[PDB]
Amino acid sequence: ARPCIPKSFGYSSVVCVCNATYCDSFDPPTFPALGTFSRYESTRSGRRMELSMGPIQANHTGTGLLLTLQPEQKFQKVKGFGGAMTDAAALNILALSPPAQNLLLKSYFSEEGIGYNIIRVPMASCDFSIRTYTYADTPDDFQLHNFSLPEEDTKLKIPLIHRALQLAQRPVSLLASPWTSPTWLKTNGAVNGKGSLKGQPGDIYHQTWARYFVKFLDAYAEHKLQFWAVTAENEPSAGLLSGYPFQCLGFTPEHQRDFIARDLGPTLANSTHHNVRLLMLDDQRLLLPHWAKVVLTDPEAAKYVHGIAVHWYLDFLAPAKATLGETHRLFPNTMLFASEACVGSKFWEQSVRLGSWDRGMQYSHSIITNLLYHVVGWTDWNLALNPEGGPNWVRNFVDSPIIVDITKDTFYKQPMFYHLGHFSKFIPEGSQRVGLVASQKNDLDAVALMHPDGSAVVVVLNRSSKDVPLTIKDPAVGFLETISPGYSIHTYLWHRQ
Amino acid sequence: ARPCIPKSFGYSSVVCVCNATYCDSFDPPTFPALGTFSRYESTRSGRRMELSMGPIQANHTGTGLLLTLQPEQKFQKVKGFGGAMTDAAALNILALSPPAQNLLLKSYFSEEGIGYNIIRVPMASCDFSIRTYTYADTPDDFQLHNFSLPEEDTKLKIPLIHRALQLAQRPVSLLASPWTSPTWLKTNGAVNGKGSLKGQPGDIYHQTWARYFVKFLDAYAEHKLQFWAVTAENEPSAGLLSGYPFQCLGFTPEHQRDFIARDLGPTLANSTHHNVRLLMLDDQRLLLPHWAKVVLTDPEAAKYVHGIAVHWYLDFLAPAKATLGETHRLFPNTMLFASEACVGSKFWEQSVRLGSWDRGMQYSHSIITNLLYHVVGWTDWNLALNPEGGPNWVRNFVDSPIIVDITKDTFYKQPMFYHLGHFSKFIPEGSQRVGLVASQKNDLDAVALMHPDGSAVVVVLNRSSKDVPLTIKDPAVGFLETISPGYSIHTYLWHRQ
Amino acid sequence: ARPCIPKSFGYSSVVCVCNATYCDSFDPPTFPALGTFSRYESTRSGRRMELSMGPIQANHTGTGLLLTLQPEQKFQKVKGFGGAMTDAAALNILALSPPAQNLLLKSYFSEEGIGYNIIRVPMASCDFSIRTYTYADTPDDFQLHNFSLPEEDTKLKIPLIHRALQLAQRPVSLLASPWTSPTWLKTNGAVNGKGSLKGQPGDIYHQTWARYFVKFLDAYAEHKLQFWAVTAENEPSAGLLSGYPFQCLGFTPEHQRDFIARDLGPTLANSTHHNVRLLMLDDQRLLLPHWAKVVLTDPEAAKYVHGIAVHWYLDFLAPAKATLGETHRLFPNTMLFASEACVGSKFWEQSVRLGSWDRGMQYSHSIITNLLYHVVGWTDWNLALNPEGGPNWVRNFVDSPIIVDITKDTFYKQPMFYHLGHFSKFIPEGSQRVGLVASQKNDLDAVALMHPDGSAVVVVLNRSSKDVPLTIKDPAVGFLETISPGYSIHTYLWHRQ
Amino acid sequence: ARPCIPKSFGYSSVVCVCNATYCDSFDPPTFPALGTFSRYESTRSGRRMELSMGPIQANHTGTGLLLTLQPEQKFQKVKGFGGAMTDAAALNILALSPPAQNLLLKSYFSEEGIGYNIIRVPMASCDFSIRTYTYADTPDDFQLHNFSLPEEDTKLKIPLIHRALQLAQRPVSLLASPWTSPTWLKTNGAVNGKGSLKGQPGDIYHQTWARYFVKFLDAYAEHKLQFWAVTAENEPSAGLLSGYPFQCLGFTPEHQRDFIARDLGPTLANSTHHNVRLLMLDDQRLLLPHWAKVVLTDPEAAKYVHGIAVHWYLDFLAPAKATLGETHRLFPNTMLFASEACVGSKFWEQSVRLGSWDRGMQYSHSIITNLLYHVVGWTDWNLALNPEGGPNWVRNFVDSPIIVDITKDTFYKQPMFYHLGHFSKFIPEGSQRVGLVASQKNDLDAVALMHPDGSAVVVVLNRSSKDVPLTIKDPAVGFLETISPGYSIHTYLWHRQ
Ligand SMILES: *[C@@H]1O[C@H](CO)[C@@H](O)[C@H](O)[C@H]1NC(C)=O
Ligand SMILES: *[C@@H]1O[C@H](CO)[C@@H](O)[C@H](O)[C@H]1NC(C)=O
Ligand SMILES: *[C@@H]1O[C@H](CO)[C@@H](O)[C@H](O)[C@H]1NC(C)=O
Ligand SMILES: *[C@@H]1O[C@H](CO)[C@@H](O)[C@H](O)[C@H]1NC(C)=O
Repeated sequence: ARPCIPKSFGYSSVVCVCNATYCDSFDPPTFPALGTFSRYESTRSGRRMELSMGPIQANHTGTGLLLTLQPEQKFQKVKGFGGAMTDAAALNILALSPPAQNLLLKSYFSEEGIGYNIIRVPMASCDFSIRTYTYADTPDDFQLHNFSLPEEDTKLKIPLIHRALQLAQRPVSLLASPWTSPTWLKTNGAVNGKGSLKGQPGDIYHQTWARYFVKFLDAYAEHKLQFWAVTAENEPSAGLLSGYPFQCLGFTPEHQRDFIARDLGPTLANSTHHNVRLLMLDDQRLLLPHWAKVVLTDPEAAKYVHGIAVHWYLDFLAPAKATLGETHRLFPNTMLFASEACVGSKFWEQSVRLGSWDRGMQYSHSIITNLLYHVVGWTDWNLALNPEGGPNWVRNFVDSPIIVDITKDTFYKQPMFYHLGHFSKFIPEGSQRVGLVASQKNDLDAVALMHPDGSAVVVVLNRSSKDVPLTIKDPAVGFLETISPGYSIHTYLWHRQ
Repeated sequence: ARPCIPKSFGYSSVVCVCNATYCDSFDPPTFPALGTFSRYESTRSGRRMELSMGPIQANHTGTGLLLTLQPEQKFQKVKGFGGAMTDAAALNILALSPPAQNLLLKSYFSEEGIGYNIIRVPMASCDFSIRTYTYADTPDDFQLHNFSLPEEDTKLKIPLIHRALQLAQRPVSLLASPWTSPTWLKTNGAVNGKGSLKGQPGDIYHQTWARYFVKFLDAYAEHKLQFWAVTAENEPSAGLLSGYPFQCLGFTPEHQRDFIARDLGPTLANSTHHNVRLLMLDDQRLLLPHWAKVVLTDPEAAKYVHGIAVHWYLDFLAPAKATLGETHRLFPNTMLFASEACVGSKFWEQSVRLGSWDRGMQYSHSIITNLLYHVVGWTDWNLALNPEGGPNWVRNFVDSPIIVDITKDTFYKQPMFYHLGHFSKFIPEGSQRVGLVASQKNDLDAVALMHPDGSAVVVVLNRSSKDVPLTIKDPAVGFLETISPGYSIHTYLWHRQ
Repeated sequence: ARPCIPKSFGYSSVVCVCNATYCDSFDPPTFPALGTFSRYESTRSGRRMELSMGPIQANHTGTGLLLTLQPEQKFQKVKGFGGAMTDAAALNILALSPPAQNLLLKSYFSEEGIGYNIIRVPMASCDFSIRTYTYADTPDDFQLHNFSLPEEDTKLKIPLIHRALQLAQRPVSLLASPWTSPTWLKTNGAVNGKGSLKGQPGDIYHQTWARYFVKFLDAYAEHKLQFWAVTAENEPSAGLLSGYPFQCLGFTPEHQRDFIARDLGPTLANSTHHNVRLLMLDDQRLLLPHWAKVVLTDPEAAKYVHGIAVHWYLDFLAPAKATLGETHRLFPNTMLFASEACVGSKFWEQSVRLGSWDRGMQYSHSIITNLLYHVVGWTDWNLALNPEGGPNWVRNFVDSPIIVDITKDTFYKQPMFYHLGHFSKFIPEGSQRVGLVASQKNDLDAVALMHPDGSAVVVVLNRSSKDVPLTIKDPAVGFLETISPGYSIHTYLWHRQ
Repeated sequence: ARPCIPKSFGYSSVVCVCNATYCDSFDPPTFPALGTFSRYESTRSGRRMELSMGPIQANHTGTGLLLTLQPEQKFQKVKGFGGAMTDAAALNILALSPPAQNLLLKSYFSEEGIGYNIIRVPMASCDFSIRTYTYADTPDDFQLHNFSLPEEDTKLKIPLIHRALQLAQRPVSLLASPWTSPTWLKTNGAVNGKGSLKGQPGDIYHQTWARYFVKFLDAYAEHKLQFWAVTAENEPSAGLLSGYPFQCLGFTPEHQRDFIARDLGPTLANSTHHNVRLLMLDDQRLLLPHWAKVVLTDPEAAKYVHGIAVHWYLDFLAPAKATLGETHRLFPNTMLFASEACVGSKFWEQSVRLGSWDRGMQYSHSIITNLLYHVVGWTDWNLALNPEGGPNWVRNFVDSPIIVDITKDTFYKQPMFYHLGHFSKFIPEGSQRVGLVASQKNDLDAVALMHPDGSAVVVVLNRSSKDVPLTIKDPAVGFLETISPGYSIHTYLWHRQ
């Protein structure tokens, strides 16, 4: 285990500086002895997932805030946590020297880092690309004779993905999403702008597009990568907007329904890759519950949909009950999954603010809200970006948890990285969210889950300046007496056994 | 043989549209009897290298500007003209269907095109690459047992160079230039930023860097490609600026001097590639004559140096006479060559302006000035780019004479292409610049050369809006009465006996 | 009446050009007998509030969509429509020659224009100012003896307001809103950023801030201007955001509640301006119903609150029903008013797009939705801006219905101007929204209101490209057969007896 | 004194943090006792104009670097040092609270700060404005009846200038420069773009423009401000450029000559402001000596020109002797003055790099070069900018020595501020540059001057990483034994008395 090397860039908190020979890391995980609890703490003042242990006590008196575990109120099971291997992310990582590359990948994927188990993979180019390309740019190639993976896949994304999986203990799940089809499949004949697939679901354009998903999976399988899921389209609402500046493909919910029922569903089902799941929407949660109803109340589309993917832009405000809550109500057996999140918009400030505690707080707050409304996973955007928040061919720069400084052969772990890690490190696939009731109103954000083995995990975030004394009660074991300092985040772990 | 198909994109002139089945081209060269001239004319208004013929007459009917050929005043011999096969150019060309690829290469390299006879080849990655790599990225490999060419060379660059040479009637000269060394030879262990070679001339690193040149030449020789020349480093002055964003290797003039004297010269001489020439500088002309004095005043460096390579980018900072003229005067036996003949984009303009007559004029004006100041040859930068000026892993700043639309299997030949061809097509290797005396002050840019066979060539560029009546006198033949239209460029050719 | 003189700037529609001697305008309003209707029509194709008349007859010949007036279903009464006299608007208007100023003011405020009857007036500086100032910048002046109006008020805003009121036949209501207090009343001692009032409700700082409102009203009353209403703070939620770039003053909903209960309410009540109304929130609708619940469920605050002001900017984040509808349901006797009825340029678009039909449609669509969810009035943002969307001391981000070119003594009336006028001109204060039942699902946006005198008004917006045949039934008069052209807005008016 | 409060933003050095109650400052200046020298030192490691004193010794032996004062080799006399009161500068300063504004203005203008005695004042708007305006925007107002100063002058620039002069003990010289004329005086009718004055020198457009200079001066005199000098036009070469993005007015050198001879010269001479001097050029030194020859070899223009104003963009490197030295040689009696300098540019790093030691070094290196080539004064660009390098209406952001953070009511003094102050504080108006010979080639930049009272000043900049032991010999007094630490700058002062 090595501790953070802090560096300030003049914002509210510090980054942790890594290079070819040094990066902060954890010792291997160990469970806390029965009758005791583990606490990991990060603070704006500079603590970074610092470990301590305390006793679980038999008794508690006093009128302080009490959060009581409700182990018999069981909600969703967790799919996992990760981020996106974009062209930008892969280019920045591979521009580091090999030992630094490995310390970066370890940070995210190893048990000695934060245990990511999801990687989102763009199907060809997006805004976080240095050029526009699809896998089938030969005009009118309906048989997809000229489908192929460029160097961006074979030389950047794919070798990094293999390395990530080799470092991970846990099985990693790959999720793919397209931004645009070939331009010759599109009404507007351009990668961006307003335009959808030509023709009507059922037809040659829609069939070719569905077979393009299959060719993609085939090509990745040639390189020994298999996918857990695909989305129907990244942000289908974007292709409905005039002058949309980067790669998109428009679908109304009805077009999405009919494409899935007529084309994508049957095509994937008839392929060797029929086990790959399909997620719909892959867009802002403001489009729910409407989009889910349109798609999922058609049994011919419904039978092909495993889940509903949501995005959020963190610089904007919620509210989750009406969108996430209502969708779960209507379709409780169709998982909700957060497939993309990012910060920076935003407007008076930079795309990358090195050391922003506030941006970290946005991540963990969003993650708790999502977990409180049935969401089974949360996936960050770009795994790594440069200090400008790119590259991005359209200059649509945003922040990332890891910022690579190629000229210095170094990378900075932002507070966002640790805010993410407080969840990803401590909530394996299979974990189930359970009840946690506050004895009184409070300023804390908290969530409780139980590991597949039975043990408990609680994350508590304090976005206020005031320290908050608190007790967590688990009837199986007793009381954890603790304090949540202002501008901190804690994860608590204990056996119930 | 086939005329330009014009298209406007809102700029001052048109591009010529080419695709898989059509591109503008020339008939094989054919020139008239003594007393007749051939004129090729391009105009902002849309003419593109249009041919006409007329008389050279015994009597003088013009009363305006006279330009008199003076074949007895003889200056430099021409090496030739070309452009760079960057990874970006190769990626763009290879994104066309094979028939379109061939029309693109014929446009540049055939006699039915503009007859390039020089190709500059980066040694591994530069900014116009989609990733960072070198030929020996495995560290501590001081004998370079692990030196190898990646796909960029073996799949993209080499095959296209082979195809270029097959199309050219004239022999093509290859010129190589490295941007960065393996980062384990560098002070800063990065591809970019402030950093030079580790240690000092003569040491293990400097000898390893020199051996890399030979390794490069060996590798290319295995692919049946031989080099005319190499430069000592691309823009060595860039690797001295902190945070320099592109691949670089810094050298002060004294470090270049000693590396040449102690390592590169001896190593090259000791190889089977001892015939390959060595050019120094390869940087902005503002660094002259200083850089030339530092290096060429040292006999142990100068015996290994064939010429001085210059870049045009910052030409606006330093006038030709004080730089090019003065260097020639001090070292009249060391040739000057423009190795990156790509001039500076205005800060508020896009990288690519399809159909910009201004950018074309800037090329021809700068070729004329260079010819008037002793320069023997030109390599343009990227032979082709996409409509964004890419791909470039850092940022697009520059235009290119051919722009490829990889969604429409089409490419566009810019005014730059035709301004370049007004020289490259009509000035073969071994042509000699001769005197051309203006009878009075004027605003045209003009230059005269004599082909090896004794025939004359004169280029006349009118950067003004106003038509200029013109007479050209050959004392051996008579008077050519003509008009240089506003915003035009003409190339006149004639037999002298 | 003088017709629109159209000009295109490359966007989907035209602007109307006005200058010192010419501007489009309407005849005095004149309406026909029972059995006849009047129709004003604007189209993307270029029609601008063009008038025609036709029959309402006994026989129903349409077989398509039917919209039936239901005058017995009665909803909210309208306060009115207007825009904001920012420093920027006043600077822009005052840069015209006096005859041009007058045509611009008549365009907005006369019956020969679009009949605005509301002006919102910033209390001191906001982003649309050329400098930061407040009315009491001299520190520790707790009795506000140094409170004064600068030239922005006395030379720019106030004479323009006087001229507006003199031009209007309808009584004009003034609404004031502050952005920041004097920085010495603030926790952070700055005009912007994260900061609130010092101390706690009831103290000297809070009392001084309340007194500032009264001092403002006194000052304006000295210039013979009286206010209809004030808002408690412009965008209180902005001043809780670290680094917020514009003038701001943060209030959580409880702090607003308590400031109103403890200070603002009692101070206004104790003054000679006790009749001026107080509106809460003045912020995004995503903050409702919560904000309304916090403030309005406290009788000590709620007794002082006349209505709830909303901004449209972030409307896309939260549907009308859940915010406006639910707030109405919970607090049906507290009026909803849109105090900054403005959006909100897509992140990749210019602040000003001269002739954008889309931006016009957004205004009319959002007026219609507001009217359908109980909203009683609208103030647009800046009355006029320059072509850069300025002046703004931070950053230009929004368009305006009138754009002034200060170099040509001209102003341009945008499609937004006409989409506003289709409501403002034909819905006087006291008009009541009534039912209008669609016979079948359709894509038009429509709303019916009844004038105080009992005559009918119906606005129909067609946001689609397709013509929609339409009948409108008035049970008292008969059937109006019409067509709503694609990309059109119509206002229909008729007598009902 | 109060010492610097250092803050790092991650760059090579620290900024000094000032706010309403604290700013670093000097004690009143005092003369070093005879037989002693004063030294002020700034270093990248963090020293900021730190004062020490040592002995002047009677001899010296050991052959390290010796700099010998040559007090009888006398060159130019110094006019002064200062910077630009742009709209951007003034809006930033006035957005700080009043006590912080005074500390900022003391930093620059007081003897307890760095002693600026020049302020450059734009005549109306430039790129560092938040809107475009001129003083006479009424079309075809040839009598300039509607000439007036807007708030940018009467409320921001003019009050700050008054306060600057009150703080200064040295007399301050004001310098005015226009960027554009009224658009109706211009061939292109727009504030930016390619365009010059309509008509021909002598005519009404040229006479009105000359009279505009006099009306500007009259209006400033109404406010009790007088000018030392005006320039003929900011950057005349910029208006010759198609698409130039911001305010400009093109003049060829011939046009400038003829405008001065026919219009500006006689008009100023005939006014009450005839004592105001006129500087020509006000543009990049690359335009010299050609522009000087064109203007100054015409006695009808020459009689009106007091000096030549030059600009530099410090991220570029022209040579100086060819430009400055040659112009001095041709026109030794026409002073050379540097009227604007700025850094960044450097696309790949930001406009503002808080704490950049490299950018400070660019300033001091430029000032020494200028002083070594006859230049009598050096004037920075914007006195203060925000952290983005604005406001700038065209987003042409750049760095500034003082960076205002309005949200924190604080300002940061950059290394540039100190590098400038090593000259401005210690080289009063009247100081004459004298000889200083190095005993051996070295990497130091050094310059020697004598104060009006006879005392000596020497600045030494070390841009290398290596400490350099150094002796300075003054025959009147002896030897100063010192060291120039790597990445330092020192000013040495001593009486010779
Ligand atoms: C990498 O970081 C470690 C720990 O801070 C440091 O001691 C070491 O020198 C660094 N290596 C570099 C900068 O090459
Ligand atoms: C290629 O260009 C030629 C000449 O314009 C044209 O006739 C042909 O249709 C083009 N090919 C395609 C597929 O557009
Ligand atoms: C004002 O506009 C009217 C209507 O287009 C036009 O006839 C008149 O010439 C305009 N005035 C000027 C000075 O352009
Ligand atoms: C101003 O600066 C000094 C830092 O040296 C500090 O002691 C003081 O608290 C600061 N004041 C404010 C208001 O931040």
